Amino acid sequence: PIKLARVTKVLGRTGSQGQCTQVRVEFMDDTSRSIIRNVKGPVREGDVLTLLESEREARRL
Amino acid sequence: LRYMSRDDFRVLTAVEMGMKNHEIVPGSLIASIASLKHGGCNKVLRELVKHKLIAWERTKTVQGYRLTNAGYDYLALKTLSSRQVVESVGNQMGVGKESDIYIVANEEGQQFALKLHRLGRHNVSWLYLSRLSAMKEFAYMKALYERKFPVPKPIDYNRHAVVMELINGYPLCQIHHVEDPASVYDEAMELIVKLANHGLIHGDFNEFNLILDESDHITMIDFPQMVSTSHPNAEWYFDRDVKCIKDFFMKRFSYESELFPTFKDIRREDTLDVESTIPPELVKQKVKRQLTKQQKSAVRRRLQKANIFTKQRRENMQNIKSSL
Amino acid sequence: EETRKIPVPANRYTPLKENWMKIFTPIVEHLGLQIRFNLKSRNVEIRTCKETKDVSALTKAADFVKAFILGFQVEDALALIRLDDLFLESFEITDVKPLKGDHLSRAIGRIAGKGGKTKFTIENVTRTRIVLADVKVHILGSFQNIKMARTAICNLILGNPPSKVYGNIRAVASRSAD
Amino acid sequence: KEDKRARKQAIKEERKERRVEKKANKLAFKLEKRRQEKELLNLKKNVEGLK
RNA sequence: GAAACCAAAGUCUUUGGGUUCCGGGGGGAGUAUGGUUGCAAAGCUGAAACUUAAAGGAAUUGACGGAAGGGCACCACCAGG
Repeated sequence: PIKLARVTKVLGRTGSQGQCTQVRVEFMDDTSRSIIRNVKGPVREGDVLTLLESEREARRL
Repeated sequence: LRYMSRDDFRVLTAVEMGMKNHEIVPGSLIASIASLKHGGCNKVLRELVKHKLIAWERTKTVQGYRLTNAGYDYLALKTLSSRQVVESVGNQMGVGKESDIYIVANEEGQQFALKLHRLGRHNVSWLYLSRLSAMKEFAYMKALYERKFPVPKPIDYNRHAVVMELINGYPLCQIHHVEDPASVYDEAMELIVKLANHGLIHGDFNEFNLILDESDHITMIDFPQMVSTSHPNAEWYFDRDVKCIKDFFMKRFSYESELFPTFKDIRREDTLDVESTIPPELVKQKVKRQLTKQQKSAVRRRLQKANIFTKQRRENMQNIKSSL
Repeated sequence: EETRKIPVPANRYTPLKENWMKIFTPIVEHLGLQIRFNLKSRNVEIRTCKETKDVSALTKAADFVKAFILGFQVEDALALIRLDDLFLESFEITDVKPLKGDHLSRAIGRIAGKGGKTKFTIENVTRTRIVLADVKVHILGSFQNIKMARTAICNLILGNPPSKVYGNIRAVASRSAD
Repeated sequence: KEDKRARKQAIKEERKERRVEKKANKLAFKLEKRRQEKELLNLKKNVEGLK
C-alpha cells in the first residue's frame, strides 16, 4: 500500500551532517493526519511526496 | 641499531609506565620507578635523545620527556628479541601509512613478517590506538587461523608489533595475466561462502587485499574493520563484495562468471561476530616491599626538587643592579 | 459520571490560588471537565460531564492537578496533559541510605547544589523535572528518563561528588541513543 | 539446648584460637620488622660506598 | 586576629581577676622497654638511637580540564564534480 502526501510546514534540519529535513506531512487520502517525517534532499513548503509505508512515525520526542 | 643492552630497557619501560597515566613524564618518576642504577640515568636520557627514541618537552613550566614512535618500535623489537623471535632484519619494506612491513629472521634464520601499526591531539593517542588495533588484529588473525581460513599462521605480538607467518607473493591488482582464472574464481566464491557461513561479512572485500602467492594461493590480511552479520546492513555489504569481485573479474581478466552465489547462511558455523602460622619468608618479602615503598616515596619527593626561574630571577636582579 | 478528589496541603494553598485560571482553563476547554475547589474538605474535585470528549481525560486532569500540587510548575503538568508517556516516581531521601539529622540536610543540599544549579544540571541531562519536598524527591518525565534521574539522585545522596554524577549521567545519556 | 549450646561454644573456641593466632602473627611481624630496620641502619652507617 | 571569621577567638608591648589540664619543627612513634589494670582484646604512663630542611595553616590569580555550552571554514563534512 502506497499513500500520497503533502508538505504543510518545513520544521528544521536533522541528521549527523545536517543532511535530513524534519518536515510535517498532510495526507491526500482526505484525512487530517499531519505526521512529522524526515526527508532527504531539498524540500519546500508545498511539495508532494510518495510514502512506501505510512505506519512508521519518525523521531518524535 | 642497538649496541648496549643493559638499561635502555628499564628506562624505556619506565617511560612507558609514565605514558599510561599522563602525557609528559618528568625524570623524577623515571628515576623513582627505574631504581637499578642511580645518578647515571641523566646521561642515559642524554644518549637516548641523540636518536629518535625520546623527545624533550619544555614549553613554559612543564619539563619532561616523551616516547617517540621509533623508541616504541625498538621497545617492541627488544621484547620480541627477549622471546627469541627476531635476530636480523630483512629490508623488504612494505611502506604503508596505516602499517609498516619489516621482514624479520630468527636465530634459526627462518624469515617471518613484522607488522608495525602506525596510525595517523598529540601522539600518545596514536600509540594507544595503535596498541588497540594491534591487539584486535592479532585476535582476528588468531580466530581466522583457528577456523582454518587461508591466512598465515600468527606467531607473536608485542604492544603494536605482530610477528606473522611469511608468504611471498603479489597482490591480485598488479598481476596482469592469470593462467587459471576459473579455479581461483571458484575458490574465491568458496571463501566468500565460508566467511558468510562463519557469521562474518567483510564489507570491503577487495582484490587489492588478496595476495597471489605464486598466482596459486590466496593470502588475506587487514581485518581491523571486521563487522557482524547481525547488522541489518550485513547482506548489503555481502552483495557489495560479491558484485565487486564479479565486476573485477569481468572487467580485468576478461573472464565471464559461471556461478552466482547469493547465500546468507548464518550461523551454521562458529559465531565470530562477537570476536607463627605465616612462614618467615613471606614476612621478609612483605617487610622488604614495605621498606622499598617508603624509600620509593622518599626518592620521589627528593627527585621532585625549576632552576630556570632561579636563573631568570638572578638575571633580573643583575639587570636591575646594572641598569639602576 | 465519575469524579476524582485530590487534597491540597496548607503550604500549597497560595500557589493554587494564584495559578487558578491557568489550572482550570485547559481542564475546561480542551478536556471538557467540571472542576471545583471544596474549601471545607480542601480538595480539588474534577468530574466528567455529558460533553466530555473521551475517556481517560479525567485521569489526565487528575495527574495535571496532582503534579501541580506536588510542586511542579503549571507548564510542567500541562506537559502531562498533552503527552502520554509521562510518569511520577517519588521517593524519600532516607529510603536508600539511613541518614539522621544534619547529614540528611546536607544530602538535600547536594541535590540542589549552589543556587540549585546541580538540580538544573540533571534537568538538562535527563530531560525531566524534579521537585524537592522537605524529605521527598519527585521526578516527572519518561520512564527511562525517570530511571536515569533516580540513579543520578541516589548517586548524589550516597556521598558521590557532583562531578562524578555529571560525568556518569552524561555517559549514560550518551549511550541512551538520544 | 545441648546442640545449639555446643555449636555456640565451638564457635567461641574457634574464635579464641583465631585471636591467639593473630596475636602471634602481629608479634612475629613486629620482631622481623625491627630486626630488618636494625639491618638497614647498619647498612646506613657502614658498608656503603665505592672503595 | 595570619586570616576565614569571632559580641567573643573582645577588654594583649597601654602586656597581672582566680584556677585546672596541656604544646615546643616534621618523622622515628604513641614504637620498644618497664610498671599498672584487664579472661582476652587491649587501655593508662611512655623513650632513645637515628633521620630530615622542611611539614603545615589561611587566603589570592587561573596554564589545564579526560568540564559544559555557543559560533565559523569545501586548506571540515554532508550531496556531488
